Amino acid sequence: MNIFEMLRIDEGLRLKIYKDTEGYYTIGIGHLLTKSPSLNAAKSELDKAIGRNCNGVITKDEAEKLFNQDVDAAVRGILRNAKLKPVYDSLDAVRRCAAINMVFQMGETGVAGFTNSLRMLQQKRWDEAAVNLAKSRWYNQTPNRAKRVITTFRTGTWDAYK
Repeated sequence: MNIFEMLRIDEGLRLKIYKDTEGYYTIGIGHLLTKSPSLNAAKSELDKAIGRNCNGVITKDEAEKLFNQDVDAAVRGILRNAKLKPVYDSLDAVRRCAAINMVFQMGETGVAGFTNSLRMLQQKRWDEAAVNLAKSRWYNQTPNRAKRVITTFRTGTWDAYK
């Protein structure tokens, strides 16, 4: 188990443009293309990302390459963020995967309201952090996935994915 397998489970793999849980055009392993309602805008973003004229369809190799870039971008964003980096560095490797998972799904902006949860995680108050993480739009809108990520923070194991 590693961050790539974890997010592959949570995001799936689709080779044609689809809509994510929020209704936004996406492709591959959860690669968000645009929040615009325009499919043409999504197709342009896809072509820019892949470097060829795709008309909404990619290969599995292309999906896996985008995914690697997206995971790396989430990590580097955490490491450049003065609020996220100290909490991330305080965590063990399994819990760091849960942190990347959240940033992948909601971005630095979406995690901005998790300040109290982050403090509890840095304090290693795992059950309290787990309860607090569930008091969120995130948990209410994607409960099965949030439950897996929260269990990973609570236990420091891969039990929710195994």
